[PDB]
Amino acid sequence: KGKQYISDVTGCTMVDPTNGPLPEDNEPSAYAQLDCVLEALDRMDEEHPGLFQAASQNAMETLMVTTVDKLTQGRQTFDWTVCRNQPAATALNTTITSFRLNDLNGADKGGLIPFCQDIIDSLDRPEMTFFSVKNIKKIKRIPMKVKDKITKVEYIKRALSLNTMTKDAERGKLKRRAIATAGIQIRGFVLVVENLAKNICENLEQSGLPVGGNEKKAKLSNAVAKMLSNCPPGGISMTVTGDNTKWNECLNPRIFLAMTERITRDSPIWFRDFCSIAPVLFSNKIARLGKGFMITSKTKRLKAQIPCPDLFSIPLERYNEETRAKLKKLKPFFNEEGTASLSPGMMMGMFNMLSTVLGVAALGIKNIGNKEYLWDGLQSSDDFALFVNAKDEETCMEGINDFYRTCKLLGINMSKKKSYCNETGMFEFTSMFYRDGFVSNFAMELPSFGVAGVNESADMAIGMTIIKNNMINNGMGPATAQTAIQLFIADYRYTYKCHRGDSKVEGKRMKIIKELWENTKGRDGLLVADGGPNIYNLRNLHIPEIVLKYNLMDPEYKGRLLHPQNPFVGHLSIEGIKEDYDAVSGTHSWRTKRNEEQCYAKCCNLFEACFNSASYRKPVGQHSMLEAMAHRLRMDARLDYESGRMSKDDFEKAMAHLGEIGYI
Amino acid sequence: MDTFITRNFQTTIIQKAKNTMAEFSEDPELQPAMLFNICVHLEVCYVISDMNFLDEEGKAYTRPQYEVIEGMPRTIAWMVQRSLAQEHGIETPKYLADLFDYKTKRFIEVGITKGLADDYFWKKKEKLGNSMELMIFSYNQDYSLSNESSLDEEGKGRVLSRLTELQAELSLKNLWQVLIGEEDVEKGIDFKLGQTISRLRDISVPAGFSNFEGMRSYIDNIDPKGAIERNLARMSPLVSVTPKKLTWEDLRPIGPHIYNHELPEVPYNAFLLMSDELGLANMTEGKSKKPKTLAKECLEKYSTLRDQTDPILIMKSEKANENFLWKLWRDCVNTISNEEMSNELQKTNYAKWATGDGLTYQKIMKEVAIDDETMCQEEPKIPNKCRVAAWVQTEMNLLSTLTSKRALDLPEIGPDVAPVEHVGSERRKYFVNEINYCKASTVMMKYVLFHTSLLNESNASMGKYKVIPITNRVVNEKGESFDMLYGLAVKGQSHLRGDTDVVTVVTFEFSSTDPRVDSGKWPKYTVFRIGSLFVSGREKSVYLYCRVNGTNKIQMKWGMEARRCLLQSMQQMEAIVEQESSIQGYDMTKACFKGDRVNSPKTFSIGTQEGKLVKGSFGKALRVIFTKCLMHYVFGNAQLEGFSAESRRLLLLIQALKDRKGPWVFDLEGMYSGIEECISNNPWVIQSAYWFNEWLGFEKEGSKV
Amino acid sequence: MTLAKIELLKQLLRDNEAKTVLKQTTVDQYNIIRKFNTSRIEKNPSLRMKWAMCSNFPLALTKGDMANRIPLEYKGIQLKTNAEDIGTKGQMCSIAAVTWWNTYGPIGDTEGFERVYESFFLRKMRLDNATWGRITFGPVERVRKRVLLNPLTKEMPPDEASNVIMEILFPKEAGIPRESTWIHRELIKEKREKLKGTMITPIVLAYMLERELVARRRFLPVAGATSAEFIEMLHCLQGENWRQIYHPGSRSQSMIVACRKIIRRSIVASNPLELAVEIANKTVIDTEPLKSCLAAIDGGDVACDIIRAALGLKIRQRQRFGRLELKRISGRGFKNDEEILIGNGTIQKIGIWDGEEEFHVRCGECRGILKKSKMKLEKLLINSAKKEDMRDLIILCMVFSQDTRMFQGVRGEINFLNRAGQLLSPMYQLQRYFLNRSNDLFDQWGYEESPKASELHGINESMNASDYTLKGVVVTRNVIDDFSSTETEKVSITKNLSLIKRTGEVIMGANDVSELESQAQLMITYDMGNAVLAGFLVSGKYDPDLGDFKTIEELEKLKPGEKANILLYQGKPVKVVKRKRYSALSNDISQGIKRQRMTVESMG
Ligand SMILES: [Mg+2]
Repeated sequence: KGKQYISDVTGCTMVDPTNGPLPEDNEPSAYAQLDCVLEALDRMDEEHPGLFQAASQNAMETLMVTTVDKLTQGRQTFDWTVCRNQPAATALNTTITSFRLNDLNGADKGGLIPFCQDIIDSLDRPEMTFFSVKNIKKIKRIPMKVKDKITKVEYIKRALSLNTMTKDAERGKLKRRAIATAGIQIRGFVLVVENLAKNICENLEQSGLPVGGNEKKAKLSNAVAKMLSNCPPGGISMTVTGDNTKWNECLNPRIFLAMTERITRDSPIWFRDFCSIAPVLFSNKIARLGKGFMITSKTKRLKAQIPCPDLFSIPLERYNEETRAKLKKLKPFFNEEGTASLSPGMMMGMFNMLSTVLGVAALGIKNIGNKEYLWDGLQSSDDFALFVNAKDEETCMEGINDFYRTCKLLGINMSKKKSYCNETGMFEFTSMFYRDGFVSNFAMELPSFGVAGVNESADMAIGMTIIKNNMINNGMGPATAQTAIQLFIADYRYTYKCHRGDSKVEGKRMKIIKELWENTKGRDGLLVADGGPNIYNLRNLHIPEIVLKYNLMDPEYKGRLLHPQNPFVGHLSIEGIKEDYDAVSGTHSWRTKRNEEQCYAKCCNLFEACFNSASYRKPVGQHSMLEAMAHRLRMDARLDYESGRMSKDDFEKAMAHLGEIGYI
Repeated sequence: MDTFITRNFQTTIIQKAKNTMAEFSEDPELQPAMLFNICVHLEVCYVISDMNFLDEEGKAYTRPQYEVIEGMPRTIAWMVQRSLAQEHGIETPKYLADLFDYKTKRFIEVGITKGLADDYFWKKKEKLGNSMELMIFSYNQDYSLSNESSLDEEGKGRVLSRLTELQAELSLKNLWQVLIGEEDVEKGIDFKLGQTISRLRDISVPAGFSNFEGMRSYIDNIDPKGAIERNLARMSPLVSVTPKKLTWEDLRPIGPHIYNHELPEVPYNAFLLMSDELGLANMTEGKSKKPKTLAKECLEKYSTLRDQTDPILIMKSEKANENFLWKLWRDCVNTISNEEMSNELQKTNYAKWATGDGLTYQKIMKEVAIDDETMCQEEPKIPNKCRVAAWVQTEMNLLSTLTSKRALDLPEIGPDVAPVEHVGSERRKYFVNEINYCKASTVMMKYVLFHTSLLNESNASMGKYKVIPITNRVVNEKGESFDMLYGLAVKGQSHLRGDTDVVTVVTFEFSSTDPRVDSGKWPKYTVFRIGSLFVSGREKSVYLYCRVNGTNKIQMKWGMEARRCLLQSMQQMEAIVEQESSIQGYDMTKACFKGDRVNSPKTFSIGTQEGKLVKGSFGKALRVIFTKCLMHYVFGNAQLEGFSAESRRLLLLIQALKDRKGPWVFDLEGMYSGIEECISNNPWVIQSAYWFNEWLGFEKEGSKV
Repeated sequence: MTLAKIELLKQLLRDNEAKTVLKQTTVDQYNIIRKFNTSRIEKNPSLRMKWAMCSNFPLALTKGDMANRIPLEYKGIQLKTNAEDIGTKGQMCSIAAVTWWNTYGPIGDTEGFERVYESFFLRKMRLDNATWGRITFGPVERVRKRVLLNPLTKEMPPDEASNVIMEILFPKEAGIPRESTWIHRELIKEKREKLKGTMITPIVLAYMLERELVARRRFLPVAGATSAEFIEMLHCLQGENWRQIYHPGSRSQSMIVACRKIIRRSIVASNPLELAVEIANKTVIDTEPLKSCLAAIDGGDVACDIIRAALGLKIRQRQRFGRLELKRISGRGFKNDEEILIGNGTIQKIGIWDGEEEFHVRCGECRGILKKSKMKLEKLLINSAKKEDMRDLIILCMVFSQDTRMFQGVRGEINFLNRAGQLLSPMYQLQRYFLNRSNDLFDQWGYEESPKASELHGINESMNASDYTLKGVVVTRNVIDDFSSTETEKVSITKNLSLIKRTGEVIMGANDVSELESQAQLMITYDMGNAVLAGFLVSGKYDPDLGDFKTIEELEKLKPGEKANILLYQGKPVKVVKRKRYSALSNDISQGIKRQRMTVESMG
């Protein structure tokens, strides 16, 4: 019911529900009025002096320091060069490489601002050259890099495009939904906007600093107690347990652009423009559609997948009724290249902090028309709980109705089927059930207590630390923790074929474990990986078993296990020692075999090998790595020659090689 | 940056730099880089002007040789410069100087830069001239001095080392690159918007705005006052929560269609038999052996059943080929009993069609599909709407009872010294005492082991057909360990690298229940009569239930994690005990389970008979909870998740009704429809709906009284 | 080994991509280059490990004399192999080989192992020597606080710890020792002594020392002892419905007393700010100036916060008022001057707050929420910790609220001073007057009907668990956790030592320091160690006239004043001069400031 037009930049069909007709029914509505959103944000600013300015300044200062490598953190990202989903590091380095071919060298400048500037610039280049994977049949399918080109419009579509899939392992829902991932072009801007939103929402008491562990219980208890105290004498306080489903489909990126503009009211124009790019790229987003439909004939026992670019090449009469109607309604927004323009709404997980800020702004109205009720609540990532204090149940229901209608004006829809109300003192929030001052969070599935699959020592340390952390945070009781220890030890013994030497189990490693069982006098000092007895209990979950058994180890067993020069340890395998678990180095500290990639890999491996410090702490310098490598190699060769560790011919060869490099 | 300045510069330098910035009306906070540069300049100047004095003869040695002029107000510095020039009879520089050298009686300008020292030296000389001497130092260990005797080695080296240390510290903090030299310090972080992004911004504004500049101005200038109130007044009154006070009468039975006797009875669809299971037992010393050898030995003990080669079909489901399934079973037996050690089936071609693998459609290129008018899209298959079945209640009754055999064994943990671990040990002892011997534990262990074997063999082999025994290790009260063989399975073409495609599994499982007793429970099973047994001197027929099923690697993995049911079944109980332990000081585990001097044992309402509710011990409720978790695992799918999630709301509403919290519902039929859309064919969901209706009736009666 | 290094460097240089990346990329940017990896980490780690452990040779063995000690096979089991490899050109091995090595193999030497891993052994010593008590199964009152997870040998900011570890483990790459090495010279030397004679990989030692030196703090619920010794064992001591008694087997107090003494000395004299900063930056605690540990901890005591504000440092924005810790929640309050008559009959002109406001209030072990309007207290909700804390919190909140009832409740006089003999503002005088006479405003405050509710219960004027509570005072049998969103916003300092926000609002007060004396546990003083590369000063560029560079031991042979060629940090060839004396930039800068100011004064 909004405004339908055609995007001149991309040619897609755009829909604008913002500032549209007010809803006339109880169906979901995206027609959020801008003036109402600005009213809510102005109220939020009034109740929190200088929170917007502080958050904007903090976000700007953190952005000035953030580097390009920060984009390597996250999950699978859309890669335009291959139009696929690839890890963040893969997509980032592919984009950096393909930008060099286009004379966009902002990545080499370090900081995130120049890289994002080059990302913005890339949208203007008349063409776009990159390296694409091409498979040749030589019969073997060999993939290689080919210098491919795409004109401007296709590149813009790829940059604005959002890859899609079906969310997996989403318990509590009968039917599935669509989860989406974005490319590298919007990653940095989204990062900055999310940092700004988090800075805002950590101060808000309704949302609170995003709480983890048992801070949720404290938040719920504080909210209930505060509301009950605020309740007038002889009045009634009612809690609404609310739940919005598909509430991100009625949230408009234009509204979020307005919120970003309002939040940064007093900031340099450069940061105001920088923070306005994620909403801009989300309002013009393109939704890549799955992998197509499959049509089969059973009189011929044939099947064939129809790629999405060819959805409408088949008469609609050859689809099932539901798919027929879906395609018939999708035709207006279908793009010839196999995508559908999706301007309104927002996919899950993109703007969580910003949406929470909007929800808290809705909560902070607290009243309508100076009526005899006050409402306040908690908001977090699509889940909200409301509390209304009034003088009777009728007035509380009037307040709840007013809150519902007000939320309709901001694009926030609450599920009437999933939301209910009762007297204050019993409710639920973020799958956490409060009742009479007792909170019963029982929706966090305890992670399967099995080996983390990194190596024996590290796996044992990780498992014990995980059990202890569960005890500390998730209210795990003593007996449950002990049973968790037992289950983890069972899984650990099963995975690594390390059963007690006195057991009757057989295997390749178990024969040697049995031998060690009797060849070793001190039997309680053996690590469990060596057939030793487990000695972990609640009290000693924070001390490595290598230390825990040091005094009981036999004189030779500790030496063998703790032999300073043993072959099962390599320096390059220590990168993951930190990420956090506390352990020790020993024969059980081995690594797994490996199942511009190799260029960077080998260059950095050599860099670390020459200087063992680069692995631990960032090196410092204002010169090429090659010259520093050459100089340190010269010093090493001279030291070896002086100390007799190297011969005259070896040093002569080293100097000849260095001159070949050109540093003599 | 301010942290860097504070850490690396004294408060005096910061104060002097701030004063200098204030004199020029430059805000240090808005231009931190300029403040840092001024601080560095002051530091280097003061360092240079140290340890240098003039003796009586006037020669430099270590009255000061150097007098600092930088760092004081503009007026005071100008007075100092003019007074020095007049006293020493030297021309007063037109530009304020930094230091003054009495030995040479000259004005010295100190500067710093990031680039080559020579370039900055030339620039400064051009800007100021030769009227004053020029010392320039650069961060790259290079410098330019007009006179080399002005500064000895020590001073220049010290300033160079300080600059290098500052550079390294800045590089560590990722601030050196952000840092900008004095030439560019009078700037910001430039970020210009292009053309395409500018246009996209222009075409992404709400209705009523022509460009983004108009939107920016509107948000910056106009103040909204009563916009929410203005819009609520003109909103239609049909937009409302429509609240309605909830009452016991409003609550009604869920899924009334489950009482419709026209619908078919719910069939048994669990992966393996649970209450009807039969396990051939072979007593062993405890030595662990390969599953193939265990199955071979168990079959060898029961040679009459193994050698049975004439099937007596009892009922073929709808389409299963009796010949295919029987020949596949015989192939399984022969493979298990062969002298080889590989478990792969020896046919590999008959098994291709017996399992139905060969009856798979052939992919064709999309073009032929487009041109072929007879290739359509298969209509979605909707789950059948079934009614309550009497076998789910029987399974619930049977699985939550103590047996003579326990299959649950867990590792040991270190001794207990603290009292807390002692109470944890006591709680664990009671829990495992009331859970070790229940049949649900044996069924759970069997499921876990079978799924582990399935996943291992799927990883090992993909394109061949393998035999996987359904095996368990079961220890009884006397401490005897039996190997229990519950049947065999043929795992077929697992051409599945992902975790969302079907892998065929044909399961042949021993059982003693007559399929004709409850014909409506086994419409998916082709069952033969393979023999008879004397369990305790009494004859019992031995049937073989055959069924073709499918799995996914994710299903096998999550089956491997059925053991967490145990955890789920203890946390709960622990909480209960904790509550009691909170009510009265001493630990209530002993009191809760079997009672004590001053507390009778805890009891829970477990079921009913003839419409009268029945109570049971804490252990019985424990077994019921464990069986509930096990059934949630066994019958878990989208339907069960949806039903549980949607019925949680009704449970909480009923709890609010019980406590007299005056609950309200904005719409009740929507919630009821959401709950009832998940009750189609899952046995556990339908039985849970029946149980929920029964409990709701009991709760209504309790509310009446 | 360097032979292989140069060979592989040449091999890399063979292709042009290596040549362009190596020369184009600097040393600093290498970090980014490190993160552009495959990112092909396993999706199912546990399952992949289970599958790998069944493979014949899943371990990547090293090449060396020790590795070859492992038999080719042992009693049928093929421990290792001689097969060639393409993925890494290495050798593979079986876990059975690890078991054999731990069973039959060369016994190594273990003498420095305990010293290297002394932290974990100290943890086990604390556990072993501890004594246990009894369990209280009743509900426990836990409080959310920031706590240190494990004990530390010494607490430094991350940068200081990183520098210290760099100094210890890597004698090379130690250019221009910062103002942190001579601070921890004893620590550096003891670490070097303990870590000499050990062949353990340097990166493992670096991470271990980082754990042992960098403070790890987290917001945890604690009940009772908050020292890291108890926090490490928190998983066993604490519980939602149980409690246990546990007895495990410094510079902070000295810093507190020093800061309080500095504040007391400065306040008495005019222009306290200048005197305070002079004493602060001229102070030392046995090895270091005050700006060595003040940055180590975020915030702290009120005196420490004031001193940090006087210096250049960041502090928490939490408000302090006597013994009350206040965190604002919402609302804008305007401080306007107003003339109010006190119950004594006198009239005082004081600043009153206009506008509703709310605070998370803490005092001792008591926490609560106070909502107050202008010249009135609206509501106060508190937990139940202890009688004294309840009384103090109630009195201080009533004083802060500036309710007219408190003003009417004044019966004595307000003319008190401090230990220095100074007249205080009416607010603090009223606070002291009410604290001294607790049963003064409570009697005339008024009573209210008990908070009829399931859990909200009232507290009488006697602090006993009885009905008929004070007007607006409610006690909730719940947990109130507060003090979130620590921004450390910018704070200005006035000449009177009273901290203020970005605007004119005042957060900290000079008198907020408690007038308590503790002497000092350390030696307060008012005015071979150090580190490697400490007697040399960078001067000039490479200057290839010296040819190759020289090592530290070679460097020490040179007499003072000789030029040497050194590699600074990750390369950076520079020329240095052996220092003939010991340098101190702070002393030189102070002398320069003194010369400048004495010049100006003499001219004046
Ligand atoms: Mg909810």
